[PDB]
Amino acid sequence: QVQLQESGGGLVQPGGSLRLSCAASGFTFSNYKMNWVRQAPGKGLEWVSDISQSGASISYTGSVKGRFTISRDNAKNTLYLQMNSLKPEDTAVYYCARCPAPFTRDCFDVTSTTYAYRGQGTQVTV
Amino acid sequence: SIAQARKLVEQLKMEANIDRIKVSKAAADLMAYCEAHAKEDPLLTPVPASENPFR
Amino acid sequence: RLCDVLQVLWEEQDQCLQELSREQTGDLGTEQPVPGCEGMWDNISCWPSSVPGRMVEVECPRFLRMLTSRNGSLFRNCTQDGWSETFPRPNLACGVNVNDSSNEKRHSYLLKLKVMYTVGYSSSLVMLLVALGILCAFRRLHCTRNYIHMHLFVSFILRALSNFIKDAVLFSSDDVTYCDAHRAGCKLVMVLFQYCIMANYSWLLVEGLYLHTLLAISFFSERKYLQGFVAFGWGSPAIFVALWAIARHFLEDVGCWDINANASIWWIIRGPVILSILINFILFINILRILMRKLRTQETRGNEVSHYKRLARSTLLLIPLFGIHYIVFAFSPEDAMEIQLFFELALGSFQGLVVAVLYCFLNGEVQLEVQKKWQQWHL
Amino acid sequence: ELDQLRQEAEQLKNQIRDARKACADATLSQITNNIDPVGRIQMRTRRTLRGHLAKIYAMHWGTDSRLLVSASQDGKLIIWDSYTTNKVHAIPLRSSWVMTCAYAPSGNYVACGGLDNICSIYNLKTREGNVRVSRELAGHTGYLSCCRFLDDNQIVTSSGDTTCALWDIETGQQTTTFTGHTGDVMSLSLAPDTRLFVSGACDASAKLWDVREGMCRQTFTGHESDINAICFFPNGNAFATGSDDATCRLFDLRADQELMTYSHDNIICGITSVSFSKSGRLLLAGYDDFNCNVWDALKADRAGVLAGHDNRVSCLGVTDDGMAVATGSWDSFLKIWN
Amino acid sequence: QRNEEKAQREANKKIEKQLQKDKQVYRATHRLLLLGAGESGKNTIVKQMRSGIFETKFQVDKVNFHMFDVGAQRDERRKWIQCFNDVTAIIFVVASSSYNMVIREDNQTNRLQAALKLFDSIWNNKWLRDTSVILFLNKQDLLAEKVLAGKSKIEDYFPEFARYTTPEDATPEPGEDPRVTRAKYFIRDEFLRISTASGDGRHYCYPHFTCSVDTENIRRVFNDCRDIIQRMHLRQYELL
Amino acid sequence: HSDGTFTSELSRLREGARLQRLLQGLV
Repeated sequence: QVQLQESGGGLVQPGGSLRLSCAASGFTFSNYKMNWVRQAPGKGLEWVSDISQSGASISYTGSVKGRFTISRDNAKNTLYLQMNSLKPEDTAVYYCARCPAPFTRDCFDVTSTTYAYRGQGTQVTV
Repeated sequence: SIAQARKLVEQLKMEANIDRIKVSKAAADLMAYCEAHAKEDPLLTPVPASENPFR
Repeated sequence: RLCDVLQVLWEEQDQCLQELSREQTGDLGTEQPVPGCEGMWDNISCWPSSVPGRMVEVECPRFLRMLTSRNGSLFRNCTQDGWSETFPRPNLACGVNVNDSSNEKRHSYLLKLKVMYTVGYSSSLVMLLVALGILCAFRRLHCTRNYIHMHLFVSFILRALSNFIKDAVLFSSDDVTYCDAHRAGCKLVMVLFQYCIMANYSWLLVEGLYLHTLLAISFFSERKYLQGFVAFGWGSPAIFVALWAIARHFLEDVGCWDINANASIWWIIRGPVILSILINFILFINILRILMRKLRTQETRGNEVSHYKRLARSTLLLIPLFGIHYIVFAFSPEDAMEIQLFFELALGSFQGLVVAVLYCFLNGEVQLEVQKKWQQWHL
Repeated sequence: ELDQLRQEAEQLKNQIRDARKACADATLSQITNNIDPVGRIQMRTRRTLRGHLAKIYAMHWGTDSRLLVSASQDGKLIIWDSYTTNKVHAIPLRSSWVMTCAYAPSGNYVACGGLDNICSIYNLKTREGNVRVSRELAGHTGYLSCCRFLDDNQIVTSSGDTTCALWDIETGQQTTTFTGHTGDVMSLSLAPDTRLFVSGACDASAKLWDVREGMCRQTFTGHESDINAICFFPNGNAFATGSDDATCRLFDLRADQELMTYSHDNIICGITSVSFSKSGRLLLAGYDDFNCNVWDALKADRAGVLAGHDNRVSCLGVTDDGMAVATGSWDSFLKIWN
Repeated sequence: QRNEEKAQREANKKIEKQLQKDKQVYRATHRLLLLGAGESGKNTIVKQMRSGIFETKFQVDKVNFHMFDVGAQRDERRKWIQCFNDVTAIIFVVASSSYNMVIREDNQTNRLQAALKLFDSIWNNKWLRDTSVILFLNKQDLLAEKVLAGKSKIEDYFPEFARYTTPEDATPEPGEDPRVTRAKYFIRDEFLRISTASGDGRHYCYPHFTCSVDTENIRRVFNDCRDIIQRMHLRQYELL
Repeated sequence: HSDGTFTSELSRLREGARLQRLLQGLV
């Protein structure tokens, strides 16, 4: 059974720092590109960051660049998002999302409503 | 969703209430079935060219 | 003409054979300038047998009589007592005596080129028969690019086969085979030789036309005009050779049709072939300009060097498939016939092998399909 | 609350996971370790069916096993006589994006559907003698992924709308609707009795459905990615599944957990299709690498490889008699292997 | 019975004659997939050219083009998009002015970033690797209004824009401001970065600054499909 | 074409040789 459980979210002051962790089970974590997506209240899911299977290739959305860091540990099966210089616009539910298929360059549907391979999320408030 | 969660829980209760069998019994039955029909399997048991409609 | 002259001499000998029953026997004893004993119709052009025998009127053969500066002035007398026989070398000797050393080297140069072209056509034929089979054998390879290629390969095989048959019929022996034997057969093989050469030129142009239409004409992939291209490839040479044959039979019908004495009649074959070479050169240049436009609007800024290597590789692949090498000596002076015969025939004979290697042996798809089938054998 | 239901669902999930682990006394591999291995299996390409202009998406064998219907994205449905290679019928389709096709057990009717979101039924035995669409089923909100006739009047379908639905062909209306899956349903397979059916979706889960009841009796998990294919074992008590994770798993119904796993380090491509041989000893799987792997179902060994396609193998079918296997590919060709 | 065998042989030949006609009409037609978000302007572009999948038939100078729009399908495209692996080109329509946070457009903080992710997933898909994309940067009229007004700054959602300089091939429109040119060219350069990274010559990207009412949209697609067919014939001959 | 020119040139020469041998025979 594919399971992704987020943790580390909570209430922070503007300018504060959080570290979100996603624990993964039920699949080979190293074979899949991982993503962090977020749903701000009254808004649709938005892509925040992605990390390649090795961790070598990393991408971020323009709004969070230079304030957010994405890291993965293959042995721990864990995905991490370090959020620094947090702003009120960063208030959202954060969901770590696995890409659908392994070994594939493309990643589709991670921000889609009702995506199977996505965790229940962790609300972050600034 | 609260309606969806109240729907998923009710389904899990039904799946938990099923009666199972030992994997050894399940695996013995598959083996017995395969061994009962091995002669009748033309792919496991190739047949003469004369019998083959294809060749 | 060896045959016209030989006959003139045979006609002069039949003229001699008419007077053979001279009935002058018995006056050969009394001393005379000539007693009419002359009977060397073979040794002389013919024996006049005139009693005075002051000169032999025939002298050199009637066809060569105009060429020879003098007429007669030579007396041959078979007399114990009388005038003394005079031989041609002593009298005039025509011009045969002239060594005529000039052009002996050219006679040898052509014989050497024939061996070089024989190996070029043979090598091409062996590699083109193994290329036509690979393309025909695999269904995956079948496409309208392959079918056009298939007809080109066959046109080369006929060009290569025609030459070998022509050489055997005309140059096999020093004695003239087909001198009067099977003249209609020597002419028929010449007609096939002319058609097979022109068919290869027509197919080289069709290769240019198809690729040019694929690129220049927007969405030109009907696959319906393929029969029209096939009809042009075989039909257009047939019309030109037939008009040459009509003229060769109607006019300049001298011996076998091998020698092109009439320049105007030759232009019925040479002119269409030259035009095919000019057209294929222009299409080849236009295909390269279209290709560079694709090269320049790609790789972004790209690299001048990288674009030129793509251009150089694509130009080199096209030259064998269109026959662009025929442009170098087309419109050349007749003083560079020795270099042109060498470039077009000695090295040109190998163009059927180069085409086959580039578009089959080195074609990536062919390499993939041969490999996959060999893996099944390898299993 | 939503959290109380969530922790309650997690409680039930762990309870099911303990109950199923209490039945794992011995693996199917250990039980079958002492039987003779199948050994190398060599199947030659007897018939190659040519005529489709675009990629084949689906194929179904007739019950007689002498005929087969293929479905292609050139907008054509083709009926073939596998014994002569003769085409019996070529059916032009209203929508070119067909993703599935089905032959009726009677063989009187066939069915196709795709991105149109419609299951179209064609009659093959009209009084006029011309194949005509006889019923269009329009309820589904997403593409048609798979269909199978229970009989001439009943047919089950699966959609990208996350649901399956029994249909009454005469009324054109859904008798019952199965909505358990959360991802696009990709495949279904009817049990030999036809009382139950299994379905594979893009949620890495397979569901067992009671046709008359419309309820999901059992759910089976363990695939890492989307389930692309599913097929029942010929006795009706187990089924096999093929996923995008380059793995095939055999799931037992009474045991409620997968007995066997078919995988190899060299295979890193998803599976498109799975079928069993008549005895069930052999599991055939189509791959994205253009090759079909024949597996020993009992020992999870690769017995043989079918390698004759130049494009992704889209669908596989074994004849009812068990004499032949058909394979359909994106290369526009169907190959029959003995 | 030989009577059954000769009948089946005749039936097969009647079908083969019909399939030869079908091949001529199928191979002569160019199939297009139109992809776009709700607020891309694809629907207006479709309306100008003019069902679980919608189809539009239009012709350009004797050449038939068949265009397909999704219609009623779920937002998950990983399975359905594989069906369009044989289309001539995928016309992706992107609203250029959707870089800021807008509740109206899908309630999305960045619609352009979502369009960039979709484009990168389509360009890098194994099945779509040989399929060329015609990028339609639609809604350029609105982008000029937003960039000239200056209330919402692209650099807020695209920090690289602050260091961005308009290239030497800017080819600005008559009377166009430098600010609009730098904006639209940055928008185009974002997509070009994805396409240049993995194209490998198998497929090509054709960017175009478009508007929903532009009459040139049909001619642009014709020219792109003509260049795609040319490159596909060049590749077969190995001329590239 | 070159093949026709080559065949015309070698036939014309062979004949000028076959005529020269014939004159060598007669004289």
